Parts: sequence; C-alpha cells; structure tokens
Amino acid sequence: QDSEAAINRQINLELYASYVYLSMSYYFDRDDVALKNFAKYFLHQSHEEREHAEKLMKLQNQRGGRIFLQDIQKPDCDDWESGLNAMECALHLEKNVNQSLLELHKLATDKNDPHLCDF
Amino acid sequence: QDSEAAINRQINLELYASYVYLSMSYYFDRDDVALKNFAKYFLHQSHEEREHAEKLMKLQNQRGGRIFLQDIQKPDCDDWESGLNAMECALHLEKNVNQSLLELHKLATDKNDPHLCDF
Amino acid sequence: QDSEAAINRQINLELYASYVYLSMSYYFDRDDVALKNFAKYFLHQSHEEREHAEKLMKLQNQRGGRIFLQDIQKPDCDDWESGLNAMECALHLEKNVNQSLLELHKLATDKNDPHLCDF
Amino acid sequence: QDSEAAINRQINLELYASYVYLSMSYYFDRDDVALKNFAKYFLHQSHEEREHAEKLMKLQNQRGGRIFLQDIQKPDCDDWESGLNAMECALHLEKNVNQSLLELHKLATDKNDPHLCDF
Amino acid sequence: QDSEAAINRQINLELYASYVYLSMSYYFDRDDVALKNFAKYFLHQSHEEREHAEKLMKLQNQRGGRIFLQDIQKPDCDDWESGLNAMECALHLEKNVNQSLLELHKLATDKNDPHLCDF
Amino acid sequence: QDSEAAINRQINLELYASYVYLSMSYYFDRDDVALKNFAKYFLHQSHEEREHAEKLMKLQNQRGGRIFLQDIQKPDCDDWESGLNAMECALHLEKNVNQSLLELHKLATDKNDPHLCDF
Amino acid sequence: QDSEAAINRQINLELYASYVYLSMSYYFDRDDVALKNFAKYFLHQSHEEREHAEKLMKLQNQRGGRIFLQDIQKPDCDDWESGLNAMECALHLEKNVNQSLLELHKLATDKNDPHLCDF
Amino acid sequence: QDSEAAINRQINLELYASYVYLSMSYYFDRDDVALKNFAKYFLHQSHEEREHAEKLMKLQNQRGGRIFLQDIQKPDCDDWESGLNAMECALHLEKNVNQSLLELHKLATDKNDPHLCDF
Repeated sequence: QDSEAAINRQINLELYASYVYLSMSYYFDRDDVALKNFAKYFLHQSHEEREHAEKLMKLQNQRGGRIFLQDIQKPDCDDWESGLNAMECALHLEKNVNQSLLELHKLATDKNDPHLCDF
Repeated sequence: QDSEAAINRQINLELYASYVYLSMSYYFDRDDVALKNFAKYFLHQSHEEREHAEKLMKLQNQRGGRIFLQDIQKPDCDDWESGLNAMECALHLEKNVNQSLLELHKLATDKNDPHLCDF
Repeated sequence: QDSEAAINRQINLELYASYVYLSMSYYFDRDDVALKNFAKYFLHQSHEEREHAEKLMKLQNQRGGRIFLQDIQKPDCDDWESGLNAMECALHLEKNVNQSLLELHKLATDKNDPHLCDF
Repeated sequence: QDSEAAINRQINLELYASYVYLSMSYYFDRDDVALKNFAKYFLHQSHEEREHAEKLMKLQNQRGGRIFLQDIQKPDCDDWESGLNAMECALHLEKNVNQSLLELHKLATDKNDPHLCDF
Repeated sequence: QDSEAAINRQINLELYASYVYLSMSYYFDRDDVALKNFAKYFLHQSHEEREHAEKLMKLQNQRGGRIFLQDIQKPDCDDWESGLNAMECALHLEKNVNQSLLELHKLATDKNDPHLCDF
Repeated sequence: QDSEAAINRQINLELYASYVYLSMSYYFDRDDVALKNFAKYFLHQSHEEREHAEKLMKLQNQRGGRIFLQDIQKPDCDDWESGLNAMECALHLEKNVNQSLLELHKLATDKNDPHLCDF
Repeated sequence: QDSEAAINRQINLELYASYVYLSMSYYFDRDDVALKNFAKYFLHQSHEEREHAEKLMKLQNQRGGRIFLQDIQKPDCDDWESGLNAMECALHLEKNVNQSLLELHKLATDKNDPHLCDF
Repeated sequence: QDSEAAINRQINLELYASYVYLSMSYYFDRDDVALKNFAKYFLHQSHEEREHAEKLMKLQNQRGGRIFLQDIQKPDCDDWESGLNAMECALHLEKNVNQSLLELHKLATDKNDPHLCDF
C-alpha cells in the first residue's frame, strides 16, 4: 500500500502544474511581451489544474486516506523567454501529470480497489 | 503560406478530441461500468476542447483567414473497455493536440506573423 | 425494437445540426460578411443543440441502452452565401430534427415504454 | 415600409410562442401526467423564446423603430392531452416563427436595409 | 373552494405585470427618451415578475391544482410619456399584485390549508 | 437643493427595507413556523433591495454628490407572528419605498436635472 | 447558556462590518478620491461579510435558537480621509470579527455543543 | 525603490495563506473530524486569497513591474488538531497578510506613486 505516497505526489504535482501555468500566464501579461491570447490560455489551465488538484483532495477524504502537503516548488523560471519554449514545457508537463495519473492507476489495478480506480 | 491547412487541421483535431472525450465520458456513464468520477472528468475535457476549438475559429476570422471544416471522425471505438486504456488514449491524444499546436507555432516563427504567434 | 437505431440517429442528427449551426455562425463572423447579430444567433443554437444532444445521451444510459456514434458529417458548405439561404437551411434542418424526434416518439407509443416516452 | 407591422407581429409571435411553451411545460408538470423530461424541455424553450423576443425588441430601438405590443393570446388549450400532439404543435409553431423570420427577411432584401438584414 | 379562481387570477396578474414592466423598460430604451437607468430597472422587474409568476405555477402543481391561463392583456399604453407617470403606474400596479397576494392569503386562512398558506 | 437629504433618506430607506426583509425571511425559517416558500421570497427581496440600495449609491457618486449613511434601524419586531401580518407590513413598506422614489422624482422635475431624473 | 447573546452580537458585528466596508468602498468611489482598486476590494468584503452574516443566521435556526437583531450602527465616519487610515480600521475591525468568532468558540468548548462547535 | 521586494513578498504571502487555508479546509473534511461548516469556510477563504493574490499580480504588470515567485511553503502542519487552534492561526495569519498590505502602503506614501497607492 505504497499508493498513499502516489496520492500526495499527484496532489502536489497538479498543485505545482497550476503554479507553473500561472507564472507562464502572467509572463505573457507583462507589457513587454504582451501576447494576450497566451496569457489567457495559461491562466485558465492554472485554474483548471488548481481545481482538479482539489477534486483529488476531496476524493481522498472520501476514501478515508490521509493528505500530506509538500511545498509547491518554484516554477523553473520567471521568464520562459518565448511562447514556443513554454509550449514545449507545458507539453511535457501536461504529459507528466497525465502519465503519473496513469502510473497511480495501474497500481490500483494490481490491487483491486473499487474507490482508487477513480481519480 | 501552407499554414491555413494547419489551422483547419488544428480546428478539426480539437473538434475530434472533444468527440472522443464525449464517448469516453458516456462509456463510463453506462450502468454496466459506472465510474462516475471518470465520466465527469471526460465530459469536462469534452467541453473544454469544444470551447478551445471555437476560440481558434474566432481567432481565425480576426486574422481574415478562411475556415474549412472536415468531418469529425468517429471515435476509434464506442467501448474503451477500461479506464486505463482510455487514459493511455487520452494521454497520447492530448499530446497530439498540443504537439500540433506547437507544430503550427514553429511555422509562424519562421515567418514572423504577429497574429499567428497566438493561439 | 428497431428504436435503438433511431436513438443513435437522433443523437448524430442533433450533433450534426450544431455542427451546421457552428459553421453558419462563423461564416457571418468573417470580416467580409460581418453580420454580428446572425453569428450570435447561430452560435447559440450550436451550443443549444450540442447540449440537447448530450441530454439524450444521458437519458440513454438511464435506460440501459447502448450509444453508437457515427461521424458528424461535414456541413453541406462552408459559405451559405447569404443570411436568407442559411435561414431556409436552418428552417428545414430544425424541422428535420423535430420531426425525427416526433418520428421516434410514435415508435414508443405503439410499444408502451414508460422511459422512451420522454426525450 | 410595411415592415414595421412585421416587426411587432414577429415580436408578438415569439412572445406568444413562449406562452404556449410555458403551458405545455407545466402541463407535463401536473402530478397526473408527470413527464419531467418534457416539462423541462418546454420550460427551456419558453425561456429561450422569451429571451429571443426581447432581443428583437432591443434591435428595434437600435433602429429607431417603434414597438407596438398586442395581447399575448391564450394558448390554444390548457391540456395538450399527449406528449405527441404537443410535439406536432410545437413543430408547426417552431416552423411558423422561423418562416415568419424568413418572411420578414426577404422584405428587407428587396429594400436594402443594412440594419434590418439582421434579426 | 373559490380559491382556484384566485390562483389563475394571481398567475395572470403577475404575467401581466411583467408585460407592463417590459414595455415600460423598452419605452425608456427608445433613442428619443433614452433614460438607461430606468430601462434597466423596469427590465429587471419584468424578469423578476415573470420568474415569480412561474414560481406560483410550480407551487400549483405541487398542490394538485389546475392551471388555467388567460390572455396577457395589452399594456395600457406603448408610451408612458414620462418616467414619473410610469412610476405612479408601477406603484399602483405593484400594490395591486401584492394586495391580491394578500387577498388570496386571507382566503386560505379562513380555511386552513397547509399548502396554500405559502405563495 | 434639499434633494441631497432625499438621496441619503432613500439610500437608508432601501437599506432598512432589506433589513426588515431579512428578519422576515429568517422568522419563517425557524423550525417552529417553517414556511420555506415565504422565507425564500423574503430572503430574495432582502437581496433585491440591498442591491438596489447600492445601485443608488453608485449613481450618487456618478453625480458628484455626497453619501451620508445613518443607522439601519432595528426591524419593528423579530417575530411577525404571521405570514399575513408580515405581508401587510411589506405591502405598506414596499409602497413607502416606491412612493419616496416618486417623491424624490417630482423634486427633480421642478428643477430640471438630467442626471437626477434617473434612479 | 449566555452564548445566545454572543450569537446575536456576532450576527450584528458582521452586519456592521459589511456596513463599514460599504461606506469605505463608495468613499474611494467619489470622483474626488477615485481609487478604483480600493472601492472594488471594500465592496467585495462588504458582500463577503453580508453573506457570512446570513450564513450564521441560517446556522442559528438549524440549532433551534432565537435571532434578535439590533441596529446596524452608523459607520464611524463617512470619509476615511485616506486609504491607509481605512486599512488600519479594517485591519482592526477584521481582527474584532475574527477574535469574537474565536471568543464564542471557546464558550462552546467549555460546554460541549456539537452544533455550536461550527460557525 | 525596495518596494518590488515587498510586492513579490505580498504575492507569495497571499499565495501561502490560501495554501494554509486549503489544508485547514480539508483537515475538517476528513471523516474523522467532520466539521462541514468549517471545511466550507476555509475552502472559500482559500479561493478568496488565491484570487486576491492573482489580482495583485495583474496590478503589477499594469505597473510595468517584475513578478518573481518563490516557493509556496508547506503549511506549518497537516493537522490543526482543533477548530479553535486553527482559528487562532488564521486570525494571526489574516492579520499578517493585512498588516503587510498596510506595510507596503506606507512605503508608497513616503514616495508618492499614483499606481502603488492601490492594491
């Protein structure tokens, strides 16, 4: 039952992902590299991940499990220096949050858990 | 200026992605494999992609470009037969819609276009 | 019990109708034939049909029935070339989606089904 | 310029259509013929037409035109006695409100009016 | 049990009151007597009464009672000719809808009805 | 220019009216005299007046006028002891807030003020 | 059981706090000391406290307790004369409403009350 | 011009405060110490601070200033062990975020800055 570690790691990973999505958003918001259509897309994903991270917290208490929170790490930079480097970063970061959601799911498959099969 | 092909292909790709996200959602909605927490997640992504696909349509008319719509292809199946195979499919499909968004962006970088730099 | 065919055909017909309503909307959105009050009306009907099409999908799983999705056919054109030809098209297309809803209802009348009597 | 008559007639026709859609809705709401999924569909169309009727009123004052209101006629019955007779009635009534919208539009085509071309 | 007459009369009275509130609203909306802050107040009361009129319809079916709809009479004029004459009219009309709500309530007091005591 | 007194008196009168509407609402909310349909109606009017009272405050600063706030007087009782005595009270109190709105309007008529003509 | 006094005092304290937050908001709204970003922050806290004050009223009727309302005292001034003096006032006033919420909670701790432990 | 340090410190302080408000919320959400009315209050403050923290980020780019993000520190515990100790913590933490907002404001007073005077 090492899955509890994967819950709090999935919790802190989406929490981190919205934090990276937030600084990406307000980077394109600076007067200097104004790209309104990108600052809006990244702000929304920031809110989308922050909501999905809380949905998993609620589903944890529904399962009688414990929630341990770690730091939300600093985003790897404050300037992404481009809309195309940040898209590379979000593309790999979106894959990291969805592969880890799949990683934690194959753990609950090998041990049939009717409540951990969701998330 | 082959980018117009990549616009309508990006338009039809997100339109398709929400269509796959919809059948994934209502698959877990069938009384037989009831996984409410998955049918809700896939329904939301279906609405999220359908909205983002229309956002790109609006940004196209803001650019004086033409919008050509193709069929929204049938989802590759009506039963995903698992919550873990569908997660594999969405993980690769989410990567296909975000890599193609990056593909179309490096095309507009090589030809500076101040309006196509967004999307 | 040929009605299941009429369900998936009613599902794919409203799905198609919103797709036609979408291209109609963004046609009047092009800078060239800007008719803001028409692009707004057709965008709303597109969202109205897409919602009503999902309502019927939900009502199908409530009935233990199967949902089979076909392609959403390409709209018959990308340019309607007028606000009055498109109104003819939507008037006949709105009649086609409401007559087929009535067609499927007289099928459930001849075979009393207390759940198929709704839709 | 007989079109002003067609405006107030289109205004009072959608106003009437929502009134018929309302009594249809609360008919299926009576404990006796409870068909929740029909009372909800007709309530929404009642709100949809009442909104669209006010949208045309606003567009009239934008055109400097006069708004004359007539009675909202009594719905042709208080009991539709069936979900299939009411669907016939709404199908023909939906056609009457969309054909008259097309009727008024071919009037503004023969006399180019850049503001009456919308509605 | 003459109260059913007072229900449908209270139903048609609020329905009428929103109809008067609507024409009052769009009167101050005409370019000629533009008083934006009045057209907004009367539009809202029009929506407020139309909602409260439907709330009473729902409460009627909860009571197993019948709903009979009459015409929504034409508003007594299309031009109120002033913001101060219309305020007189709404002040007396608001009193007419709230006194009749009290009239119908003293009828249900004299005959204890635990469901008609609300409205 | 005694109208400023009538502004702050109209401000404090609607502020008071929502305060009376609030205690009326939560009176019918007590387990003892549970009349859910009345506690909901009075809660809404409480929110409706509190909003309309702030709308007049905003319109005052748009006019460069001063806003002086007095106490919101205690509601005349905590128990209305009936749904029919409170309806009498609200009927007269609704008339007091709408007559005073008319009182302040005939003051601005006698002295043409293009901004005080609204409210 | 002196806690009922602390309920109505907590009720009237948040009611007062929103009243102070309202005049603070519309003070910075006057053309003279226009600080839009402050008038918005204080308007929101005014709505936030007014909502939280009603939440406690509802929780009181859930507990079968009585609600006695006092006057909402006049805010200590109509002009705060600065954005920094008002911040001092709100900082101490926010502490007064949260310490009193804690004051009332240690009263319910000393007397175990499973419903008063919330608020 | 040491104020930029106080901006990013105010940004990271509200970001932290919502993070503490979140774990406080879902602590009372655990089946073990279920206090629904507290988990709801702390969840809302978590969303309220997360929004207010982004409002200050937007106001920073409006000022041409730089945004540097630090870690969101781990909340000082995962269990507050009581609803009364957490209220002490939030009372002092709410004072820390509002005193620092006042601290940064007296810095902009001593150096008249017409845009930093808001926040």
